[PDB]
Parts: sequence; structure tokens; C-alpha cells
Amino acid sequence: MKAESLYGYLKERGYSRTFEAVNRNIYLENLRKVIRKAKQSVGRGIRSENDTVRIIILDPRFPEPTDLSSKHRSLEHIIPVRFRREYRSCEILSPAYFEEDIQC
Amino acid sequence: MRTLNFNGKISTLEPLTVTVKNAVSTSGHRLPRNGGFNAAPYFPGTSIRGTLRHAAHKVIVDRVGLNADGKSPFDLAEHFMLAQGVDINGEAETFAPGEINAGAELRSKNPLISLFGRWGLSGKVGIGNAIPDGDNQWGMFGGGARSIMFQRDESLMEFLETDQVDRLERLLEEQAEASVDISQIKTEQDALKKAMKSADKDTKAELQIKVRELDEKIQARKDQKQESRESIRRPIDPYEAFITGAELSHRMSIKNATDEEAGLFISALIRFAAEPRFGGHANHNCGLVEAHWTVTTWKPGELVPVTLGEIVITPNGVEITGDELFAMVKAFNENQSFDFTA
Amino acid sequence: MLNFKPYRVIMSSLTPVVISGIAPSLDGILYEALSQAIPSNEPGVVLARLKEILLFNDELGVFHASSLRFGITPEQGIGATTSMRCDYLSPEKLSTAMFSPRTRRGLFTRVLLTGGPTKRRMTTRPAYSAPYLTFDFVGSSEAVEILLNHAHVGVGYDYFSAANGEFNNVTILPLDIDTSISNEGMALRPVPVNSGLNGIKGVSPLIPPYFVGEKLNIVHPAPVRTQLISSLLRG
Amino acid sequence: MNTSAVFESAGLSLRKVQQDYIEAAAGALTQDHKVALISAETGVGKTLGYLVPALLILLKNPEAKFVIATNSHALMHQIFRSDRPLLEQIAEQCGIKVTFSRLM
Amino acid sequence: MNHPVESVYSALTSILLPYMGEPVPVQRNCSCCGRAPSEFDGVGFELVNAYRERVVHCRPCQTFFVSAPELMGVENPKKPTTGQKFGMWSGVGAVINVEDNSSVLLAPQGVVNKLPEHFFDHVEVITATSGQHLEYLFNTELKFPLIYIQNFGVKTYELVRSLRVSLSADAIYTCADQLLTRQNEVLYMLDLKKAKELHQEIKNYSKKEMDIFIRTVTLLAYSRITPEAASNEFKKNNLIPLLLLLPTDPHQRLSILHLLKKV
DNA sequence: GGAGGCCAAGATCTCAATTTCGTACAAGAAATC
Ligand SMILES: [Zn+2]
Repeated sequence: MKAESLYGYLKERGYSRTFEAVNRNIYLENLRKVIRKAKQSVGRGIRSENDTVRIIILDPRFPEPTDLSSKHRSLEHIIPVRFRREYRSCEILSPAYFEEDIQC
Repeated sequence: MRTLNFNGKISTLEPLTVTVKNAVSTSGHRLPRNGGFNAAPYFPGTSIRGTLRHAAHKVIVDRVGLNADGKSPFDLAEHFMLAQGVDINGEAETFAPGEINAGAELRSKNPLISLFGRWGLSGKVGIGNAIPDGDNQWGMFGGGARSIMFQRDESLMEFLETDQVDRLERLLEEQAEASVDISQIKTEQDALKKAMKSADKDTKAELQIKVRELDEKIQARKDQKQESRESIRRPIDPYEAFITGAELSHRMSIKNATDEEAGLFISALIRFAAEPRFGGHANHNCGLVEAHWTVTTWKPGELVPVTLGEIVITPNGVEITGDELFAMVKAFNENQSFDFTA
Repeated sequence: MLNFKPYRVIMSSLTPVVISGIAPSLDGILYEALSQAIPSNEPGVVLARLKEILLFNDELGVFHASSLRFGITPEQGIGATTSMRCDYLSPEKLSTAMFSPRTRRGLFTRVLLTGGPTKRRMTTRPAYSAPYLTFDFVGSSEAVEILLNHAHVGVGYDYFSAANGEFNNVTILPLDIDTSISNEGMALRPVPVNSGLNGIKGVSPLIPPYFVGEKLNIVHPAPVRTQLISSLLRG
Repeated sequence: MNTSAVFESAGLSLRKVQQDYIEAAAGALTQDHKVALISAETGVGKTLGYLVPALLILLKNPEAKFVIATNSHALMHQIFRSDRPLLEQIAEQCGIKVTFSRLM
Repeated sequence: MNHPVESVYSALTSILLPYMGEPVPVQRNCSCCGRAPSEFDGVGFELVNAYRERVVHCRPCQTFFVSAPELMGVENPKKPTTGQKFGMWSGVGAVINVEDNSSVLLAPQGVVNKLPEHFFDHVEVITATSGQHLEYLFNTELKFPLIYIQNFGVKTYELVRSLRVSLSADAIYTCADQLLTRQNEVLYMLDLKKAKELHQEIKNYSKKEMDIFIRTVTLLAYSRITPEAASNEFKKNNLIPLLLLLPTDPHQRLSILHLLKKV
């Protein structure tokens, strides 16, 4: 209904964007709210310079380091820039089969 | 001299489609995809660049106006120089190859040839592609069937005189029998394409020419129709477009910019907003777009973008924002020393 | 003059990349980006300012900016696509409102689009459509990231005009070993012949822009190089 | 100016991020009628980050005030508990004082 | 003197040197090749094409625009007095030996019919369509350096300024009247040595394995099958050694596949 | 009588077929207009 009612807003204010467009805009806004909230969650981890936190993200949808085209790639921004190297080198609980594909 | 990056979104008002020979195949009309069918389509930056070059050419034509005789001052040579940068009469300044910043006189006198280059003079406008933001923002739009008008509306038969009603009857008969004949020939053709897969190369020297002679027989049968060369009851193939209300990320840039060139570009955008159409299939109103471009420039020396304004093209109007963009437009409107002829 | 780190930049290729014989070097992309960022086309000053964001090998005369190498994922691979630029002489273009056709008895001489200097030029170029484009370079991540994200630069031929090889989602990851110039004696970018690095012989200037300056003999990598994206993100 | 030192005259474990925050915040606050957007990840001493520009900017035209709106009871508690020592200590060098308030 | 168009002229089109006329001393670069008059010795042929432009062509370049029906036969019966022109031939190729100054003309059967018997005396002609050029190159012992005009085509200007000498079997420049930009020389580069070794190692693989390999590589090069699927197919069919011999470039792969399935 | 323009003719050929699906919550403070 936020998408529908916002579409009503844009329709009556004269802006021409279809309802699915407003759905997409609302989805992106919510996903950015999710990114901010998860950034807050990870910020709970480290508060003092001596803090050591083992963050376990058990969601399957958190983008893998190798999956740069993953749908929720923006969630990779949750990890602070400084700790992105350990994000790249991170232990995967349930990874997805890779191979040695000769066409490398 | 400022590099103006128009970073912005194109929201699609009616489906945005483009026909590119490589993308389109026998399997159907598909958008340029940069990979397999599962890849993400992109609207070419070439189509947008050509559309905006046409818009700028029209702006130049209007600003120049018409002669006392009511004919555009541009001849075919000048028209093709401004429109597609091809010198037809071989009379153009063949700038030496190794000076990058060559043609400053032509760039000053001709801002259209400055923004969009000619052959041998690098253009200043790099118009990037409209990349979709989402995952399901394309679709097989169009599609349908060219229905025989008189088999849908019977009332239209009351207008046909009997000497034309029998002509219609003959046309339908010929269409039907020619179409079952072409169907049989196509069935033989696809059976042969199945047989190609068991190729031993003894038959293949004959099979492809056999296929070609079957296509020739198809063309002969189509020619045999006395009353209508092409079947009217055609199922229209769908064309792949970007969905209505698709948010496509668009990056356009002008390189180092005299106020006049940037003003001409902004005027071209203002004239394109009259008919904001990208791509073809204009019969289905395809291509109608509204786009908000944040005009950023680079700080002198520093590597940081400063936002000079916004170009919001919408059906309700063009909202040029920022005093500097207005200054560029005013500079282009003034400085009437431009000599687009040759 | 600034502290420079080995970085590997991986970006999503959005349009097919057209390679002008020699693989596009990241130093050429950065030279174009700087030419846009400092609104001046003089090669000398743009080069002088490129050294401040890229390491420059003085004894070798090249920038520490590896050539293009396609990152191919198990789902999408290096593909052969054609970058097609075609004249569209529309009816509105072909109209008296924009120009005065030469007249004969009140009939307008149609433009001979079939052939001749006024033809519908159907220029087809080979292009390579890989999911990812990768470069390696020894430089400041901040400046190159800003340039690649906001400067209107793509990978390949004439990104301004044809919009070839546009990229987004530029990701920089620091490397442990400098893999910009050399890797197990295999040249990863245009390097002079005398450097002792092996590869493919060619003629091109060592430093950008690669279309001005004497074309001296150089050894350059295979124009189309492919690596698994997993192997590239391993570091 | 005392701004250059603050953490080296009064004495605090300055990081590069902290001085960057102080300079950027002060420059922002100089701009009139504008809105300054700063993301400051946990570890930058945000409290100090915006309280140091307040005290140094007070030097010129010392009738200025800086309302600090903090959402949570707990954020408010920890920040003010930590800043009552700190900002006083720091201002002791320039000679300025702290009319700390306790609005709620 | 030392240019691709001079070499092709000397080897192949000097047979129609009697049908030229005395050139006219000129001072502006040949519009066809584009080279400077400094290497024309100051001479040239002035000419007007079907688009009414004053064009200078040089001794080697003007040979592509000559009408010698008595020698090159009648190309279009509707216009008897204008014979086949090298610059107007489509589907007709040539392999010119620069060292030996000899040429072999790979013309299709139609052109061979149109050629008079007098023509074969000066030039050896092998009946071959545009698809049969590659088998000729494969089977014949090519002598290098050589100029391989794949398709004389209709764009004589782009053909002459696209001519490139093939110095060795590593790199054969297939000139097809299409402007040989550095961006599109991959489509006109034939790695005959690498294709030959690949064909040699194709014998070790069954006909079914050969078809599967060809189709998998073609689909991959057109990005129709995922790399993981192609790797699975190669591993299951033991095709790794063949893939190791293919260039990473997909257009090179497609060219070499065309070359394999042509021979 | 020369100069534009419209139209027909010219060699065979090179290649590959996806099979739809996002996202599923909590509470900070309050003289609210
Ligand atoms: Zn010439």
C-alpha cells in the first residue's frame, strides 16, 4: 500500500510512473533501510579499538565474495570498508560448488 | 572548458525497444544483451547518441532558420556533415593525426560538429548506454496478429462491392492454399535441418543447396499468388523492449566544454523533450522517456564532482535547474558567430 | 607523488568491449578520465597528473597498469558479439526542413544510400562480452575509484561514440604482489621489447594516449585474456 | 590555532580520522544555512567529532549554541557521560569553559 | 614501390597493364590507397567514379577500375563493353606471393566461366567459392610473405587500404574489402599454424567427439551455454587437449572453427 | 550535345535456439497541529 498510495501521489501530482515503478522504488528504499539497519547491527560488534568480533551472517542471501553479480550486492556494503579484506577471505558455511573449469 | 557529466535516470513512459542486427536472430527480436539470453539487456548508447545528435541538428536548423526562399541553407554535403559527420564532397579540413586538440577553429565556429564529431575530428559528447537497474525490466512487447479486417467486422463487408467480395474470397483462398504449401515446404526444411545434425559431409555439399532451393520454391510460391504477395493473417512477432516505468541508469558526458557547446547540448535536450522518443516501434508509441540528469562537473584540479544543476525532462515540461546551466544555454543562444555551413 | 598500493579493479561489463588490437590498458582509461577531470587535452599535463595517481616505471617507461583481462564467471563466459554502428537516415533526416536537396523539375534527388560517400555505413566491429573486466595497477585507490566511477570512461574502443564496454559496480581489492607489469615473466601490458618480457610483438606507444607518439616496438599480452572471477578475487 | 593541537595540547590519542572529522565538520559549520551530511563509523569519536568544532568555532562570535539531539536514552547517556570530562579538559587549554546543560 | 597494393598489382593485375593508358602527372595523394605521391614518382591516373568525384588512383590502384572485357571477360551481359574489374569482384579471392610475384586467383565457377581462355595463361585460376578459400589455404603449401585477398568485394578503397602482408603462417591477413581497423583485424586474422595443429589433433578424436567439441565451442563463443556447462562437456568428452590449443579470443575460436568445418 | 539521377546486374554464403518467481520489522522520544 505504500507503493500503491505513493503511486497515487505521483499520479495526482501529475508525475507519470507506473505502479510497478513505484513498487521498485519502494523496494530499493526498503533495501537501503535494511542496509542501514544491518550496518547498525554490525556496528554493535566493535565499540572499542581492542574489540574482536566474529560476525556470523547466517543468511543465504548475503552476497558471496565471488558472486559480484549477486542480486543483493549492496548488502556487501554492510561490512566496513576497512574490514573488506577479511570479507573477501571469509569462511563459508554452506558455499556453492565451484570447479576447475578448463575455460578459465 | 568544463567536463559535464550528466548522470541520471531514464524512466520509461512507453516500452523502449531497439532493433540491432546482431541481437536480433531467427529465434526472435531480442535487445542487445552483452552475453547469453540470461544476461541483462541494455539500450544502446549508439541509439541515444544518434537521437540526440538528430535533436541537436534540428536545434541548429531552427536557430539558423530558413532562407528568404523558404529552403534550409544546408546542402547535402553540409547536412551529412552535421547529421552523421561523413564528408561526401571530400571537402573537409583533414586535420593532421597527431595533435589531439586540433580543429579549435571548427570547434568554435561549429558547435554541433564539436559536440558530436565529424570523420577525423573527435566528438566531445560521449553518450553512454541506458543500463536497466533491475532484473525483470524487459519483456516481449508488441506481438499480435494482422487480422483480416472483414473476418473480424462483418459490417465492413457491406462496403465491398460483389466484384470486390469475390476478389476477397479469391485472396483468402490463395492465402490459405499458399500457406499450407509453404507450411509443407517449411516442414521439409526443418526436417533437413534435423538431418544436418547427422552430417557426414558427403551429403552436406548437397543439403545446404537443397535447403536454398526450397527457400527459392517458397519465394516462387509467394510470387505465384496473383491477388496478394504476402499473407495478411500474419502473427506479429514480439519485440523485446524495456518495461514501462523501467528505471535505466544513464551516463552521458561532454568533454571540455565552451559555454556554447554545452548550451547547444542543453538546447538539444530541450528539443528532444518535445518528442522524448528513443528507438523504433513508434507505431506503439515506443521510446517515450522521461529522464532526470544530474549535471555534475569536475572541480578545477581536484578530483571531486560538484553538482551544477539538473535536467528533468518530463511530459509536463523540461525543468532546467542550476543557474550555470541557464548561463550555458544563454551563451549558446548568444554568440551568433557560428558558421555551420562550409 | 603519493603512496601507491597494488590494487586489482574488477568491474561489471555492461556492453561488449571492443579491443583495438592491443588490449585496453587501465592507464589509457585513467588518462581519458583525467583528461575529462582536468579539462585539458594536452598529453604532457594529463600524463604529469596521472603519475600522481598511478605508479610510473621510469626505467621501463610504462605505467603500472595491467592490460584488460576478462573475468569470466561459471555462468557467463567470454563471448563474440558485434558492436554495430549503423547510419539511420530517417525520413525526418531526409526532409527539406533540414536541408535543400538539389532539385530537378520540382523532384528532389534522393540520397543514394546504397553506395557512395553518402551511404548507410553499416560498420561492424568485433566486441567481447564478458561478465567482468579486470585490471591490475599500482596506485592510489581513491583517485582511480573516483575516476572510474564518475569519469565517462569505458573499456575498449571509442567509449564516447559507440558506448562500448561501459561498466558499473567498480570494486577495488588490494593485492599482495605487484601484478601490473610482470607475472612469471609474462607481460601483462604493453612493455618495450628490450625489457626481456615475453608475449605478443606489436607496435604502439608505451604511455597513453595510445594514438599519438612514435609507435615503437613493444611486447603486449594476448588481447583477449580470461580468468575465473574466483581466481581473480582470490588475490 | 589551538584547533591544530587540541588533542596534542590538551592531550588525547588522536587518529587521522579524528582530525579529518574535526576539519571537515568545522568547514561545514562555517557554511551558512546549509545542511552537513557526515557518516562516521563506530570508532571515530563522533561525540568529540562534532563537539570539537563547536568549541573551536565558539572562539569567533562566542554567542553561538549547538543543540545536540540524540535519539536514544542510552546514546544520550553514554555520550554525555563521556563528554563531561572530555570537552571540559579540552577547553581548559584555550581557556574557554563549558556551560554544560542537561535538557531532555 | 614497397606497399601491399604495389605487390598485388605486380603479381596479379599487371596482366592488365596494356589496358591502362599513359598516366597523368599528379600532385595529390591517391584517393584509393591514401599513400603520398612521393612513392608514385609524381604520376597518377585521374578518374571519375559512378558518384562523380574527381579521384586520383595510382598505377597499382587504378588497375582495380579497368574495363578489359577482351581479357577479363564480360561481367554483366547487360553492359557488354565493361568487363570484370578486380575492384568490382565479390566472392573472388587471390593469394599473391610477394617474393615470387606470382598470384593464384581463387574465383568461383561463375567467374571462371566468365573468364576467357586468354586469362588463364597469365594467372593460374582455381575454381573455388568464398567458402573454399580456406581449404585451398589449408591443403596448399603457402609461401610467405604473401597477400591473401579473401574477397575482392565492391569497396575497392577499403580493399586497397586494408591490404596487409602475411609474413608467416602464424598471421594471415584475410583482406575482404572491409576496412582493416585495429579493432577488427581479429576477424581478418587467420592463425593457420595453430589451426593446422588443431586439425592434426582433431584426428585423434571421434567424429561425434569432434561435432560435440565444435558445437560446444561455438555455443560458448556466442555465450549460448554457460562456461560451467562447456567445461563439464569438455571434461566428459576428454576434449581438454583440443581446448588447450584454441586461442582464448572467442572470435579467433569462431574463425578456427569455421576453418575446421570448412576442411 | 554534355550532366546529372533512376534502376538492374553482378559469385555464392555463412550460423549459434534462455524457457518466470525480490522483500516478510522493530520502537525511539513528545506540551501534536
Ligand atoms: Zn593508390
